Amino acid sequence: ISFRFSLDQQATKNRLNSAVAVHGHTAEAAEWYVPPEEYPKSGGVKRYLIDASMVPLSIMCPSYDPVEYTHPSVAAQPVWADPADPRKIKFNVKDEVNGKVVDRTSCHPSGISIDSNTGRPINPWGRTGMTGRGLLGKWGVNQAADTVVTRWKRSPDGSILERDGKKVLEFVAIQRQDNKMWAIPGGFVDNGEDVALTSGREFMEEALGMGTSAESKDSLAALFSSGTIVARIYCEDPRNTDNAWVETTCVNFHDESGRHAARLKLQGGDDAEHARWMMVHGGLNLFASHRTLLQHVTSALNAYF
Amino acid sequence: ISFRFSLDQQATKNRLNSAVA
Amino acid sequence: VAAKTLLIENEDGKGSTRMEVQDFMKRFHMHASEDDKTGSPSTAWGTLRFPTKEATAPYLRLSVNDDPEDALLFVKAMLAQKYGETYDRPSLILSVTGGARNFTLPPRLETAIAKGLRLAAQRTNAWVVTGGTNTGVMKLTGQIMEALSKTQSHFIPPTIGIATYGVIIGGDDMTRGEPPKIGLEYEMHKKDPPKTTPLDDNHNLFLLVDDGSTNKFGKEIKFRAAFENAAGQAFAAPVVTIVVQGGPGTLGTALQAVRQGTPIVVVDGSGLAADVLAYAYNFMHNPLTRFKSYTIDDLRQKVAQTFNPKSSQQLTNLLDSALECVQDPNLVVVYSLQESGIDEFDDCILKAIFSSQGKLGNKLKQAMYFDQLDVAKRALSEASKNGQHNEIAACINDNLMAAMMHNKPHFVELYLGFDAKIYELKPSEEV
Amino acid sequence: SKNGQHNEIAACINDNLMAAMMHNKPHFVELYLGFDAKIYELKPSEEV
Ligand SMILES: Nc1ncnc2c1ncn2[C@@H]1O[C@H](COP(=O)(O)OP(=O)(O)OC[C@H]2O[C@@H](O)[C@H](O)[C@@H]2O)[C@@H](O)[C@H]1O
Ligand SMILES: Nc1ncnc2c1ncn2[C@@H]1O[C@H](COP(=O)(O)OP(=O)(O)OC[C@H]2O[C@@H](O)[C@H](O)[C@@H]2O)[C@@H](O)[C@H]1O
Ligand SMILES: [Mg+2]
Ligand SMILES: [Mg+2]
Ligand SMILES: [Mg+2]
Repeated sequence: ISFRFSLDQQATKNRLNSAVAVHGHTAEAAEWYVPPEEYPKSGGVKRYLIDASMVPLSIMCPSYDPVEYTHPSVAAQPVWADPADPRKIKFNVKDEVNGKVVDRTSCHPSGISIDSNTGRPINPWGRTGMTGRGLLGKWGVNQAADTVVTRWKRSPDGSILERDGKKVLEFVAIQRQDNKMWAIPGGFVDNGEDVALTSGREFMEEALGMGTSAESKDSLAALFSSGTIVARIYCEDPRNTDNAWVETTCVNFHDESGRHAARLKLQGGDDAEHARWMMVHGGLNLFASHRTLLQHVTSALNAYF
Repeated sequence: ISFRFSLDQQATKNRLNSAVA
Repeated sequence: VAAKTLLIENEDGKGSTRMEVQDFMKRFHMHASEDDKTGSPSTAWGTLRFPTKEATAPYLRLSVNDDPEDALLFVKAMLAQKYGETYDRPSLILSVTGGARNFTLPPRLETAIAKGLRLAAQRTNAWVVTGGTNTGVMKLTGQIMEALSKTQSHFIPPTIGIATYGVIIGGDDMTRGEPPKIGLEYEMHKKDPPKTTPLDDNHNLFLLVDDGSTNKFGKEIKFRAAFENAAGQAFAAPVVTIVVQGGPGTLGTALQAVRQGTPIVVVDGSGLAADVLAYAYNFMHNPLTRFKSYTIDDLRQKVAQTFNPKSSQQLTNLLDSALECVQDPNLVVVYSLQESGIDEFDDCILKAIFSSQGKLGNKLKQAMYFDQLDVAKRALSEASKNGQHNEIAACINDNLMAAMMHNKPHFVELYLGFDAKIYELKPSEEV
Repeated sequence: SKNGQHNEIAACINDNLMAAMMHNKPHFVELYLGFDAKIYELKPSEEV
């Protein structure tokens, strides 16, 4: 019955949308993002609330009065935080701060525009109702790298699990320390380093807890030798403000045989509590735009979603 | 089990190297 | 004819120390109102006498912030006082949860689940933890243990009922009075005004968990799961939750059970919520051909038709909780009553026990209780191939000892064939 | 039994059991009695 079903889906493979006849209107929603009112880890500080039909910069919106708030941790000036006065800094090109290269380029086609009064950058992806840097240490684009390590979801007999006529994937997910919601491992790019090292380093630190196995590590290197950058998109991250926003580069490490994935001893470390292998489907509730990232990896691998 | 394995490999089929980490 | 001092077991687990009842029971709190957090002393503990029942049942009204271990010592202190120091320790904790009112089922299916539960309970001397109220599957389980209680010579296995305080018609009666109440009449038929849910008369103990509210349910779910985990660690016994029918709180109960490491057995075809959980598990894990058409949309439709969440955010949270229950394939075992055989429910319970976290020898002892020679043989062969020789040799002697006590000759041949020296067997107590 | 519809089965189980008694089918009486058919709710075809 399994072979008959498999051959049946192996033989089966002017666009018009007639959904207006059923409902009686169109979709009329681009799925515009508005962050929640209470800023995380700020001790109850709330933004200035705006509706989802007023966010774009093409639209006028004369009643826009955002609040300027910067977190005490960011304001104490660590090594990974940019200076409080954003003057003389050049955006949209690779800029050298203390001899270390920082990307600073956004994937938005229009680019980043510089405010004349204060020199702070303005977010091209819409309004978020809040100025200042907030919890983010760098002005403008915070480049994040996400590591999606995937394997085919297999039964004990060795057969790959199949749902809706497509093969089912499985990815490593970590439970975040701050808000206890599951997410893809990843993090902000450190000074003087690129996305490859950052992605790999965050995966060992968070999912595996390495640092803070020789040949098996070499096996992991074999796992890390075949990665494809699937997307570079803007995050719908709740910590985003008008002067600091997260943009992610997603790196997919797929294990076709499943040998390298089976040698991982999952144990939560750094800013992660627990890590586990989790099935990909459309009803997943993950942090920021990780559902979009999982959609891109299943779209690229022709997997179920 | 052999046929299931054979069909499974018959259906499965920006280069970045992250081994430096 | 009332106890003044009690034997409370020490935290070391080596002996029991004698201490005053008011001294031990001072650590339990009550809430006078919803606003209150620190609370006031409870003073509502004792025994209730029910009509047509010879034995009396102890009751304790405790708070949500109270330690479940303390409640476990309290239960140990009653049993140690009543049955002596060498009372029969539980090798299985059987939690029966589900529908309080919506439990409607055909008699044959009910008879089959009841028969399997009765056999499992009588063979393993299990402690069955259900709800404290006089409705549905809890009342049915109470009837099963009522029939069970007119046998097994002296010892009767406890039927602990943990219920939220505030819904009980005799709540005013247990509040009014002095702290000790030995013989108190419980009137289930009395017309009490702001409450309508009575206690089951066949339950042997009662824990009424209070957080300050009237006519609100589900406040005792987390404490019940924590209490089962505490009991499981203390007596080294696996805890198995069974889901028959059930509402939204049964889903939350299953979520608590899977978060605390307790395995669950969902009886498919026995109800709505069970069908939703079984459907979710079969979609995520089952490799059979008939489950390949399962989708998130049909699951969402099932959640909407079953729970009736009204809003999309409620539906998203219920769907997320249902998908969170069946994330770990080891912790959920689905028994299909309407498809599989009549006598395979104990095999499903045993599969949940073996998939849980526990020592191999205790699981083999548990397998020996259910009379499943093939499961033990397969487990022994798998254990033999995977090395781990020190733990097998460390537990083979007590497993052999348990086999001698419980009259299982096939099991003695099995255990003796796997390098168990006959002269290294050790007694449980110290001479 | 799997497809629900409990009211119609309970409504017709009594006459089916009655027909089984008249036509001498003991295996069928065991079958019909096992599927929640109360023995004391059987009804005659005619009116007395
Ligand atoms: N530019 C920065 N902004 C904020 N915090 C930073 C920065 N650089 C370093 N940090 C430090 O890194 C710590 C958290 O480690 P990360 O792994 O970098 O943080 P995490 O939230 O896990 O990564 C960002 C996650 O958000 C998503 O938008 C994105 O996909 C990524 O997964 C923070 O406590 C902070 O001290
Ligand atoms: N423990 C209870 N006892 C009696 N009635 C209850 C209980 N819990 C809820 N009720 C009320 O009775 C109705 C029937 O409940 P169901 O929807 O059938 O099941 P559910 O609401 O999930 O109750 C499950 C509860 O039972 C216990 O097994 C378990 O502890 C769980 O809390 C519900 O609408 C509810 O208002
Ligand atoms: Mg991270
Ligand atoms: Mg980090
Ligand atoms: Mg990190």
